[PDB]
Amino acid sequence: GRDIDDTTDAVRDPQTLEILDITPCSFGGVSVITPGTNTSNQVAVLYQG
Amino acid sequence: TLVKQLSSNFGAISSVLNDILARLDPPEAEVQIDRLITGRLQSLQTYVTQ
Ligand SMILES: *[C@@H]1O[C@H](CO)[C@@H](O)[C@H](O)[C@H]1NC(C)=O
Ligand SMILES: *[C@@H]1O[C@H](CO)[C@@H](O)[C@H](O)[C@H]1NC(C)=O
Repeated sequence: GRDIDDTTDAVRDPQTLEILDITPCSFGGVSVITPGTNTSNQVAVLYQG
Repeated sequence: TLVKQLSSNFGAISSVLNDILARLDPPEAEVQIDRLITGRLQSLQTYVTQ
């Protein structure tokens, strides 16, 4: 099974013949929040999506 | 266009690096890997310039 982007998205089970969906996981660029360094050393961490 | 380009041969022996790794030894798969990486870098550069 393929989508518009020529990428597989659903594969039928060769064992018991069922339709199974697949989906990629865990995408994101780590970002860090800080109020500068002069007056603090405590930061906040953000994960993208 | 980028996604479609991703699955090109780029003058190599196959379009999936998983097959290339399992087909032969690393000394004879590094050439194909290098060709793939050059092609994909070219495509990415063109996309970003556009
Ligand atoms: C797959 O093999 C199992 C084990 O015998 C069987 O129960 C099942 O019906 C089989 N499914 C098929 C042949 O589609
Ligand atoms: C940090 O803040 C203090 C308090 O105003 C100031 O005196 C100092 O110049 C600041 N240093 C920097 C590097 O911003």
